[PDB]
Amino acid sequence: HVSFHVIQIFSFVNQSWARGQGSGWLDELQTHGWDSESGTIIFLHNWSKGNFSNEELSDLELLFRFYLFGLTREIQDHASQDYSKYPFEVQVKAGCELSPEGFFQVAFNGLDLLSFQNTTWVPSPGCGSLAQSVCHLLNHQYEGVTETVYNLIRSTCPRFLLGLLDAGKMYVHRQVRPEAWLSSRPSLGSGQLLLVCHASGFYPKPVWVTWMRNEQEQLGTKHGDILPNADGTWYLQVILEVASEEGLSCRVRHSSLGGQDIILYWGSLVP
Amino acid sequence: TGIQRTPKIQVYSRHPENGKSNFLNCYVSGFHPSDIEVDLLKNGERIEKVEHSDLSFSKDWSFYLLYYTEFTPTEKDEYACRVNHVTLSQPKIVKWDRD
Ligand SMILES: *[C@@H]1O[C@H](CO)[C@@H](O)[C@H](O)[C@H]1NC(C)=O
Ligand SMILES: *[C@@H]1O[C@H](CO)[C@@H](O)[C@H](O)[C@H]1NC(C)=O
Ligand SMILES: CCCCCCCCCCCC
Ligand code: NA
Repeated sequence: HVSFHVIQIFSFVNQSWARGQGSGWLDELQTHGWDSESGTIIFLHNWSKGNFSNEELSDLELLFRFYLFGLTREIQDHASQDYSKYPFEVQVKAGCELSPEGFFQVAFNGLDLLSFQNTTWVPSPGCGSLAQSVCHLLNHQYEGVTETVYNLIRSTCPRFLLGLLDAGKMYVHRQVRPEAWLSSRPSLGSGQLLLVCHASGFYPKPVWVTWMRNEQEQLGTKHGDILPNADGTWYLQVILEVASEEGLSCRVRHSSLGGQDIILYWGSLVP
Repeated sequence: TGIQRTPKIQVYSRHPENGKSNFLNCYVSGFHPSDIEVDLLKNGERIEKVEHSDLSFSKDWSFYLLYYTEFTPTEKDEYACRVNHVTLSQPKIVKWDRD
């Protein structure tokens, strides 16, 4: 369950224009950012350092800077031959989930290109010609890289992620109670209204917003995506269409609420 | 040889009152490529000084961003989110509903 990883976006527009951007993630929780231009790590939280020495993190920040620039440099060098393959986007996802497992997934135009398996760069089974070409150079031509990538995902990432979890102890395990309300909205139908039940500003993400027609829980409502808020909390809304005045309620179940669940009554009940 | 996805715009508020300060959230999901133009609107005028997420992508490599501005709603005010992308033939205005 405990997964730390970095993400990279390499946008290649034309012969000259090409940029790179990264982030440091602890599952859905962003822990780090990358100053694309300057080549400087952004520590989002107090605990983003984890346990790592600044002499360490600086050397890491440095290696990242060289790579973030070099990958673009080396990519635009190969792309200098076929100015037709422009534009395109490279995507990188690499880290570990703690025995501990490390990883390095690469995508091209938002489709898996290659992976890092043991010490072998392995093409995603599909586009052979581009992957097989890249993979070759990675496996037999850029000499330092493979051992470094191996080390980062298997030695550094687990050492770091362990530190980061003991670092963010209070923040990563915090419980934020939801702010829940009801709402009316004209539906497309004659004598039909929508019943929006909201549950906002809650953390951790696992939540259960349900609409009840008196006694039974009603499947057949419009459940939304559990969406993000700038603060870090989550938001959900479940819509229930009702005909011109139909005694119903909304039960909201969150990890935070102490064995209890919020109940929200819309209008009158008639037992 | 790649993918092109249209953005999925979703508009909501950080809290539920007129005159009482809130936050308007515009969440743009699963799009390909990253080149996107997300705008926030107050009665159709492009809202300036509006902070956003660092670009990230879902398991399936489709991108996403959360857009937000500290706002104060009133009865006569209309808030929406305008997104334009290469997959979109013309911008997509998505109205923030209330009531
Ligand atoms: C490259 O693309 C950028 C847009 O990102 C544009 O401003 C620039 O003029 C383009 N340059 C060339 C030489 O095509
Ligand atoms: C991983 O590759 C190395 C060679 O680089 C080899 O010695 C080792 O046995 C391989 N292990 C697995 C699990 O493939
Ligand atoms: C021009 C074709 C795209 C090349 C993508 C390179 C991705 C390899 C990532 C590993 C480098 C350390
Ligand atoms: Na090597």
